Amino acid sequence: AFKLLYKTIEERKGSPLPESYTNYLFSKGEDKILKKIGEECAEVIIACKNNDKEEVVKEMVDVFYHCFVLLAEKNIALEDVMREVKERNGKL
Amino acid sequence: AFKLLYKTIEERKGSPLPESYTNYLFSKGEDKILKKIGEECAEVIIACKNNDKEEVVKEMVDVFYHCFVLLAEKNIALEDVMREVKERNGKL
Amino acid sequence: AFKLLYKTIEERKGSPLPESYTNYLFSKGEDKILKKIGEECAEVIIACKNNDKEEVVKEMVDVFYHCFVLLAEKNIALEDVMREVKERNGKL
Amino acid sequence: AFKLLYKTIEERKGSPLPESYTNYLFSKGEDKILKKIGEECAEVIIACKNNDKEEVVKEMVDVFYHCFVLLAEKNIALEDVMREVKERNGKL
Repeated sequence: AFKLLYKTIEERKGSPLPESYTNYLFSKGEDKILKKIGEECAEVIIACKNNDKEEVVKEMVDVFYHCFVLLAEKNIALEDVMREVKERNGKL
Repeated sequence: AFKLLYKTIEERKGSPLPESYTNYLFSKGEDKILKKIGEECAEVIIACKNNDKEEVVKEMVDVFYHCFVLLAEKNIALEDVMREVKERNGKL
Repeated sequence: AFKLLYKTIEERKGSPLPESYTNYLFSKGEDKILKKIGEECAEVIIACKNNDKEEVVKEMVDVFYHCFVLLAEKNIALEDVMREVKERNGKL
Repeated sequence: AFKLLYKTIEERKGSPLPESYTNYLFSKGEDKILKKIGEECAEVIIACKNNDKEEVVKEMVDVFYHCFVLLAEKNIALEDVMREVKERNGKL
């Protein structure tokens, strides 16, 4: 599912649809995506303190979506992230 | 891999090892985890602006790890997150 | 000047003008202001890494403005902050 | 008081005392300070949601202190910030 989301974001980078939010992000670039990540992270904290589980899930996925858009924008392969996740898993 | 990481974090919540970082987080609770997420998010922004890909990957995975620890702490099932990811995928 | 800014924000809390941004913040409440602070903090980081001094100043003042709005909203006296600043000054 | 804090931080940049936290920040540089600002910002959010006024004040001043350290580090004059605060005041 995470791989599916990443692939979809990658497909938008090659076949741009100005109407789409992902393309809007790619056009505005790195700084726009980073601002979104910071904003979304604050939203996760606020949602968590409000004990709103549905909102925590929406905002956390929002953070993940923007992180993936950022990866694609900086040309960082998803597998590099997955390797790190596996390495981190082993440590634990 | 993401599921593997989550399961491992869940296993630590039931079988505590005070020596482990994950248990340290569960003992300090919600507020400690949230602070980590905010700090890590800032580190992702800084790393991205420094154009340090390796660091972006480490910090992003760091953000994901703490988000998963937070899910376990708030008793939010991983599948709830995955459902949201799939729904988000469909929209795109 | 910081005191002037705070006083002005306080005056808006008592004499609401729906057209104003400050009143918009008070009406939406705590969670809206906090989201703004997180977003603005991310903008400060981004601006600083871009080496854009003018932007750093605008965003930093933005952070300060929202922190003062937050103080007024939570009914925290400015002098309490100033006492802390002075105490911090002495430590240094 | 804010000017006093800034002046004190400036004095530390010229007469370094490795034992001091301010000099520790200047030595580690921009990225360390920015990380602190992000972390502190999260702490302000968490403290505010906890309704802990004393903590909100400590963390907010912490954010201000690190912003001033950042100004000194980037060689941004305090009056530039004050000009912006006054301009912002007039707009209101």
